[PDB]
Amino acid sequence: MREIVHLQAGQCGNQIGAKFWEVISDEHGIDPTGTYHGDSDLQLERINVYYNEATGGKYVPRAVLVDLEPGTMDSVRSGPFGQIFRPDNFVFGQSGAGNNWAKGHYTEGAELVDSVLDVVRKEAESCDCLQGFQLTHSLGGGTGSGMGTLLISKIREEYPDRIMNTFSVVPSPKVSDTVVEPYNATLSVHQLVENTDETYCIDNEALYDICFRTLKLTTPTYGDLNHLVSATMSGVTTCLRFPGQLNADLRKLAVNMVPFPRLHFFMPGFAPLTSRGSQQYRALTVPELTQQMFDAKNMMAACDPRHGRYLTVAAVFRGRMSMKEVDEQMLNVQNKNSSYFVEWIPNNVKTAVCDIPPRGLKMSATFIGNSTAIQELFKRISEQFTAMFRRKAFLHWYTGEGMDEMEFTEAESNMNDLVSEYQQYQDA
Amino acid sequence: MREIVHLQAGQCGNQIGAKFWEVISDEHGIDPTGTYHGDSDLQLERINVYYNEATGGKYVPRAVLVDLEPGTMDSVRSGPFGQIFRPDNFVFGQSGAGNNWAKGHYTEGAELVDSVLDVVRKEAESCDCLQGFQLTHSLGGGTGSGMGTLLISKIREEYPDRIMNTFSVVPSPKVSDTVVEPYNATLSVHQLVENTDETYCIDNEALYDICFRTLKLTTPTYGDLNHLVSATMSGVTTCLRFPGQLNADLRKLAVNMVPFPRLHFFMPGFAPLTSRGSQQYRALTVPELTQQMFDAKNMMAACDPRHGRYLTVAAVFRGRMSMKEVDEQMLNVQNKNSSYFVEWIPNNVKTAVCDIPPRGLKMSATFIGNSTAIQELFKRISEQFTAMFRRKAFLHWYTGEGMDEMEFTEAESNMNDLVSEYQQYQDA
Amino acid sequence: NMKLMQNALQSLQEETDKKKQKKEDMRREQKIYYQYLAQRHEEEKAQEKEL
Amino acid sequence: EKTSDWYRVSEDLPARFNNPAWFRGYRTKEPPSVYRTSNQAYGSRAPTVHEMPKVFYPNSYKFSRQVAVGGMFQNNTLNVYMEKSIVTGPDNYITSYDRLNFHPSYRVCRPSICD
Amino acid sequence: MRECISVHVGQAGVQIGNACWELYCLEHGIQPDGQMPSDKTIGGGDDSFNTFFSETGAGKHVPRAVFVDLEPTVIDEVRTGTYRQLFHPEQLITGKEDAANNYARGHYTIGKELIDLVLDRIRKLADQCTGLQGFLIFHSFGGGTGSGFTSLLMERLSVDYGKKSKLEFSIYPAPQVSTAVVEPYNSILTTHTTLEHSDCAFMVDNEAIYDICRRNLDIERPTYTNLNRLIGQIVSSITASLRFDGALNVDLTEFQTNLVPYPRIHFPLATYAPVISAEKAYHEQLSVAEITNACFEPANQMVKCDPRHGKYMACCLLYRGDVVPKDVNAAIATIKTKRTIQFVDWCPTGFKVGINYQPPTVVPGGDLAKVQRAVCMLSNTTAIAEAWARLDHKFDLMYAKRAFVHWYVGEGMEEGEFSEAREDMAALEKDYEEVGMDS
Amino acid sequence: MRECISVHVGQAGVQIGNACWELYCLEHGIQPDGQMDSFNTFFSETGAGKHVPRAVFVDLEPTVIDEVRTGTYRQLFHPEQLITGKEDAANNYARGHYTIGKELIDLVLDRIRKLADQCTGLQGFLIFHSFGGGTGSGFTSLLMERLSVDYGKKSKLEFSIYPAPQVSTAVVEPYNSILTTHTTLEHSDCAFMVDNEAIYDICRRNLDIERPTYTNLNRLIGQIVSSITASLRFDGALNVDLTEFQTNLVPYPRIHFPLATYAPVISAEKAYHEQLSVAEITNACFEPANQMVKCDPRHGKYMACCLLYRGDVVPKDVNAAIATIKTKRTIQFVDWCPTGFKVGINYQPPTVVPGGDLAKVQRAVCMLSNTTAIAEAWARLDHKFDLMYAKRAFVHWYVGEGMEEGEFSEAREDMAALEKDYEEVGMDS
Ligand SMILES: Nc1nc2c(ncn2[C@@H]2O[C@H](COP(=O)(O)OP(=O)(O)OP(=O)(O)O)[C@@H](O)[C@H]2O)c(=O)[nH]1
Ligand SMILES: Nc1nc2c(ncn2[C@@H]2O[C@H](COP(=O)(O)OP(=O)(O)OP(=O)(O)O)[C@@H](O)[C@H]2O)c(=O)[nH]1
Ligand SMILES: Nc1nc2c(ncn2[C@@H]2O[C@H](COP(=O)(O)OP(=O)(O)O)[C@@H](O)[C@H]2O)c(=O)[nH]1
Ligand SMILES: Nc1nc2c(ncn2[C@@H]2O[C@H](COP(=O)(O)OP(=O)(O)O)[C@@H](O)[C@H]2O)c(=O)[nH]1
Ligand SMILES: [Mg+2]
Ligand SMILES: [Mg+2]
Repeated sequence: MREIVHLQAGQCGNQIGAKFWEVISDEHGIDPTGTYHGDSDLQLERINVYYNEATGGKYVPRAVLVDLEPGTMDSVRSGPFGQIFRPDNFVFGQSGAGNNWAKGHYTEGAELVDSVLDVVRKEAESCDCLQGFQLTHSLGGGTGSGMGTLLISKIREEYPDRIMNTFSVVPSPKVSDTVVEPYNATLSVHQLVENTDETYCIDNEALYDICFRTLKLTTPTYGDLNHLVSATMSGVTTCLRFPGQLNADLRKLAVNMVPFPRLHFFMPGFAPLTSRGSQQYRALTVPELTQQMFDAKNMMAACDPRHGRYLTVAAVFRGRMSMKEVDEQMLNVQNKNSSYFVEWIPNNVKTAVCDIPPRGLKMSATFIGNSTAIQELFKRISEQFTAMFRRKAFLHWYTGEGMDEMEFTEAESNMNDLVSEYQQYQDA
Repeated sequence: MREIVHLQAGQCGNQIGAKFWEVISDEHGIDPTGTYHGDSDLQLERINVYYNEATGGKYVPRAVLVDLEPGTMDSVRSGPFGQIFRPDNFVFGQSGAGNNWAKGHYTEGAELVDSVLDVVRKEAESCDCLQGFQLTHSLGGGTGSGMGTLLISKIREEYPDRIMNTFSVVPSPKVSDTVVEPYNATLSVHQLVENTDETYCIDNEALYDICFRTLKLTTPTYGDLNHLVSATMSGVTTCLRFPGQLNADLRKLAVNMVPFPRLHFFMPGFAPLTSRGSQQYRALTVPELTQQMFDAKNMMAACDPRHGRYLTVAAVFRGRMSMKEVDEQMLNVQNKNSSYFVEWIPNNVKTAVCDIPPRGLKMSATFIGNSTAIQELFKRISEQFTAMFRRKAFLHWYTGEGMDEMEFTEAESNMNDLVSEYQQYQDA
Repeated sequence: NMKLMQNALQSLQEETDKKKQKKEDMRREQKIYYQYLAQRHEEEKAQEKEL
Repeated sequence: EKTSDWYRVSEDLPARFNNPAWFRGYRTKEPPSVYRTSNQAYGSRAPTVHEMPKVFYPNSYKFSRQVAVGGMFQNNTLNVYMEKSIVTGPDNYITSYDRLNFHPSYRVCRPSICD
Repeated sequence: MRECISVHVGQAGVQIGNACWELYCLEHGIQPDGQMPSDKTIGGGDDSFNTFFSETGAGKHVPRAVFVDLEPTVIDEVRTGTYRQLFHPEQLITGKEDAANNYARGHYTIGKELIDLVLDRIRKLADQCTGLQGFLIFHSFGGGTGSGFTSLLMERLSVDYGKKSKLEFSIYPAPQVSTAVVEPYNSILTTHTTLEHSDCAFMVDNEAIYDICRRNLDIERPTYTNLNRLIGQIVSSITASLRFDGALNVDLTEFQTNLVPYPRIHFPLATYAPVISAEKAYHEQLSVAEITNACFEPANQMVKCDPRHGKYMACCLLYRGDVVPKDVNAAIATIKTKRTIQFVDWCPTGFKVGINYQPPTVVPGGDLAKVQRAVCMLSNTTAIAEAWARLDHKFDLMYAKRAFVHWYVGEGMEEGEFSEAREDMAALEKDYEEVGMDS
Repeated sequence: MRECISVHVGQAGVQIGNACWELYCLEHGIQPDGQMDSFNTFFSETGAGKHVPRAVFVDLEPTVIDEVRTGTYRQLFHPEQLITGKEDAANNYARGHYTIGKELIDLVLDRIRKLADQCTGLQGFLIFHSFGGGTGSGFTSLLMERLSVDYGKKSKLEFSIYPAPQVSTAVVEPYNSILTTHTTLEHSDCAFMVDNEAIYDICRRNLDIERPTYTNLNRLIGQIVSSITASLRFDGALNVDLTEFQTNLVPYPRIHFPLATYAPVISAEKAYHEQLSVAEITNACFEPANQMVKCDPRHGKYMACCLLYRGDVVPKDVNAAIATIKTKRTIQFVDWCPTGFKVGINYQPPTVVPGGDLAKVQRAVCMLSNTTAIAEAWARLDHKFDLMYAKRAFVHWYVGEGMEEGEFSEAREDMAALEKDYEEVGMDS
């Protein structure tokens, strides 16, 4: 009865989320026409966490896809699994954001936010009990970061006790692809620290080093980097849909993880990621899966967490495994390494197991780490914002429609403390 | 149960290292794809020491191959057996080594020391216990010296208890393969004394000695020179690996040989060697085997054993053989001459006899011998190095690398005391 | 685990087939286009002489 | 005269770019005269099989028009929603309020309203 | 839906529009007489011509363009040339007697009789179609109607439309290569409207195109047809992300905010990198990382100013063809590695990247080659400040002896407008100074 | 990883980059069309299976470009590397460096900056020019001056033709061949000298071909430059490179002067006899009475000896033949090098070229020794610069564009100090 709603935001979220429904529907066994043709029997037993019913026994996914340009909605509808979405559930404006966070927060997107919520109140009416919403956006552009934030602060106010979850493409340090990035990213963390229950840091530079050094690909396009994120969003909530031993839902992973209510910026990673030459050479055992979770390469955020202590650590294993090999292997991390762990929590590890593996693997995991190294990309974003704002480099494109300048030095007030809050909890 | 991780570096380290795990897998009986090809079940007991059980009946090298130059990687993958090797265990650099220790140890060792050490810490952490360790590398060439001896010190901080060891190659002291190799080899063994626990050194002058006058086999290549080592350096770890009557570890032979843990310089060589013309004339008895390690007709390394006394000797064996004429042969070589043996300490030997011989040979053996003859090759180096340090020519390469002229004089006094240490242990 | 192994090798075969196809057909089409250049060049030279 | 014969193609290219002989509107290669003006050199030759585009990625808009005809969705309905139940049963129906609404198990000792 | 309107002014701008509308017609399937040539053959997935054409009732596509001239002879080659059956005959607006190298004629006394026509014909075009990304006009500095009527068109078109974007394309005089003695008097005095009333004003010199042809290509003696074909491949690369979809696409709004720091620094450059003779394209590679290192070479710029003297404020990169996104990010960090390529102290990000799947098309009879890859590098640079330093010196040297003034002052122009233009460009030589030093 | 990107400067440089690239392009299977990964050392790749050798054909005389291009190998050496000047420099360091040399740096910057992107890891630069000609002494000089500022520590070795003391081709050539090496001791790593009199000596008495052209002397340099950089390209018994002997043959940053000698110079009348043993071919290296610089070593210092080998090589006879060199004392003993050798072994035997000059060869060895014999035979050119700088000859064409008379004695004191330090190195250590 515990079901969720999958909002998609911006143009980066529509590459993530359109690949998200080609992974879930692979798992639940749905054709592109929307009719069940699957193998096993408990596979559609919990189909109602995500999907919905229609006439004649056809299943439609539930979502709402927003954009400020109409080009992406035609691209999603012409996708491989693009037939199953309802045509009422697409909402889109007519004039693009133009990489302007202020246009996508005040003048170009606020006409649309009164029409997305009419879709959302129609999908949240149909529930038995909502577990929480879900959003996918990008912290680099205009229409993912502005209006995708304006969805959050209005959904949270009118659904206050649901477990809001997000997935964020944090901008890169220096290998970047927009001139006006730090105005776009520092103005979004100001409204993302106080309105989200969990938020994930997805570097686009740690998502290339995976695709060179542990997968050894040749031409890593965007078609598979959407897939690496879309295996983690399936991996966190496998405990929600499928049975097992020591299940842990979308909410019970939040309670164990965030010790103080401003420190909810995580860093994920997926455990068996093996090069296709070395598929013959990996050994399927539980300890070999664990050394990939805590390896510094499979961190998928922008900072190496050996520069500090983990605060709390998750591990959502999937498959068939003895749960003695689960609870012993996490202990051997906390004793071999001791200085890299916070010592006023006597056990830093939450575990979970479910019995239904991903399609085509024996077992898989999903690492979640609330490391204290995440202050580092908060300094590098803030240092590239206090150099622009010394002499007002690009400011007149944002100021001219109604944003005064004091909402920019208010942002670093709500940003330079959050650099410090990781430092006081770094030690003693 | 006991496991072994392997670190391996450079070009000459790879060519010795590609042959080693080719002839490791002969007695383990491993497919050139990697699956089981055991002919008996006593040959499949502690194959887990070197191989991880990859699934399918598969087995992989627990071995890390690094190189800073990809132009000698193809000499390894295109070998007769080079399909076992895992591609994640390959990591390759873009900048050339430059046939230099200082470039390879300070400059280009700096970038990739964390990349190798995190992978080696990845593979060694999954051990229930690491029994022994090795490295195959050279001293006459750059990154085999540079990256070879840098990384022994970096794991030395993290893993100080487990036993590391060195299979090294002195460059040829008769005909040079780099002109100024007292700068390369002596600046790399200066790191190596406190880096490692023990040192195995074979030289090519003892290798060309055998095929000329003793084996009666003209035209040996580096595949013939790699056949007097790659069964030798698997010939000391026998009784741990294949079960025997008198089984011994790798650490415990390194425990029983000495009362004083200061010095460690060995010389490996394989015992059952006679000419293919004399293959049927000269297979008589186990006294014929013992009359090869003792005699210097077998030269193990370039140093001649007849120069000085032996503080100890050690003679391991594989295969079922007698006991009373083991007792006879250590007595009859004592009575006729006692100049090899020290006249103070009477007991020297460590006779570990196994049950399992290799295929094709019935009475196998390996000799590791401690005496004062390693002094001789360093003494003409102390006639080589002082001829070239009094003028300081090639040091103009070495000023700009990142070091001064005071590491040169200090490191030679880290060796010239050891020459004095050997010569007063030899006396009295 | 073995059926995963054959799926891996199948993807290797598909990749090398596609690479050799792209190399072969695009070099042939380049040769075709360059013969077209030679023909048009000689026609324009004859036009110059006629004028 | 058939560009899939001469060149390989992506199989979704339209027939206009497939068959180049239909572009009949271009100039007809008149032999030169002295009174040959220079601005007339623009577009003086028809395209041939070599110049047709190999691939084509145009932006269709049929779905976007046929969805955004009229107006976007907006809720103008009366407030219709059932407050659901916490327990999972089709017979057991309790909410935050009305916690005593369930089928009573048949107690033998007394009627069920007496505890 | 996502359209643009191309307004052409003057003899230089019309002969750009003879080259553009040849090249957009080749990019779609459109014949020179309209007539989408599909004949009883089914097709699905189209409408990539809404950005520059209009499908009418008979099935005949008519583009959105007005052609404005004050000269009769230039436009009447179109009315009798091959494309006569394509333009609507009201949209080839023709003047009667020309400006004859005169700002004062083209802005005060001759364009008054004609401005009532063009602003009726533009409003007919825009009311017809839904959205409007922005106009893309074409003009030239060194002539009368190219800089007079253009200075009157832009003052009137920024009032009654406003918030819809504009672009601007220019022909800028050389240091050496000039065609008129009136050239400095009107390339100084045309900046009273291309500062206030233009959102981006691109800059193209005749001299570098005269030199980029002799060095990359095996061509000598290139005429004006070969200059028009190159600038047709810029406008068909800025707007290529509107029509043909891509992995990372920039609209006309997107690169406007990533490229001009302050609202008086809207004078970017442009370069086209894989320019190569069709014999030489057989030879080299022209990779994904080859053609981005060529954008910053001083031999292959567009205005003859040394790029190794200024500091680059912003760069927008417009890639075209089969480009992968990992190879782009390998290229950019290599440029920031080299320390002779200079970026301003308050801009560590640096770049904006766009990628389209459509390959750059070929033109028949064109000396450009067929290459799978292309890029058009937009940049705002401090080195263009040193490009007015050879035009202010050619203006006050003229003005002190008062040569060639009596034509302007007799046509409704006052002498207080000459020296007012000189201070308004000597002010801008400090705006490009004051944002140059470090903090 | 193995790539020696080059650049040609000169009529001499492009004639050598014709007739050494004969053997370079017959070592691989590129017929002169440019069509069909050892090739990736030199040849780039297009998309469509076509190549460009990573080289630039810079020269200011406009004849050598057309004459090279009108050969068989027309579209092989592709025409955009072909950098042509309008008027030649004509024995003038001032023309070739200052008044015409500054004109084409903007071209050479493109054509050497774009080549760096197309290799995996760039090894270094071998460069081609000559000393008795002005534009081959000037652009090479200014090339090193700009490039070692911009890049720096990349490998830089020179190919050139040095005036042997018997015969020469220009009058005042000890001027222009002694000014241009004020930058080869600064911005480059090593230097090759090959005088053509030392090839005219050998091309009669080791191949029985009287009357040899310079295009026949352009192929024994090919039979050097094959085995020198060919060890990079093919996995031998020990895969040796050129940064290797960049380190190994340089004891001081002043004395980088190796001596090149290749073993198989035998006729088809002589090929009925040589057994191609390692002993006889290493004798054909280390008996310098028949080698490629005309200086007898019997007053020189026998320091550093790199020996490269191609073909049917056995290490036991290599280590017997280098030991055989160490037996006899007529090659004597330098003090501070006890052994000072290098063995390099490569498994592609060299290619016999049609239109070539000798018969079937199985075995190859080439030697580069550092020896002070030609360092003390530098004194002949050093002493006979003075006999023409006693009387102020030819200076007027030089001095007009920037060869002022101070530099003419600056180079003199700079290069007298070089001999004064040669004498102290030749004083026993
Ligand atoms: N790049 C480029 N510039 C051109 C071209 N044709 C003309 N020009 C430029 O146009 C300038 C002349 O200005 P115009 O716009 O033609 O002014 P005009 O039409 O002569 O003015 P009137 O004679 O009064 O009609 C010359 O200086 C050229 O630089 C062309 O085809 N390409
Ligand atoms: N061995 C050999 N020597 C050459 C070759 N080409 C030119 N030379 C030598 O070069 C010397 C003069 O030629 P260059 O050095 O090119 O002088 P140049 O012709 O003035 O040079 P540029 O003016 O730059 O073209 C003569 O001594 C020749 O011996 C060649 O192909 N092989
Ligand atoms: N991970 C991922 N990132 C993408 C993809 N497509 C675009 N991006 C990122 O999105 C950022 C810019 O996004 P943008 O298009 O401006 O998002 P928008 O503002 O919502 O339109 C860039 O940093 C890209 O790295 C994708 O398919 N996957
Ligand atoms: N026994 C043996 N010696 C080798 C092998 N490869 C190289 N060597 C020796 O390594 C020494 C120097 O070789 P070099 O290539 O310069 O060392 P590297 O650069 O570290 O690989 C020489 O004495 C060679 O005899 C091999 O496969 N086996
Ligand atoms: Mg005009
Ligand atoms: Mg010349």
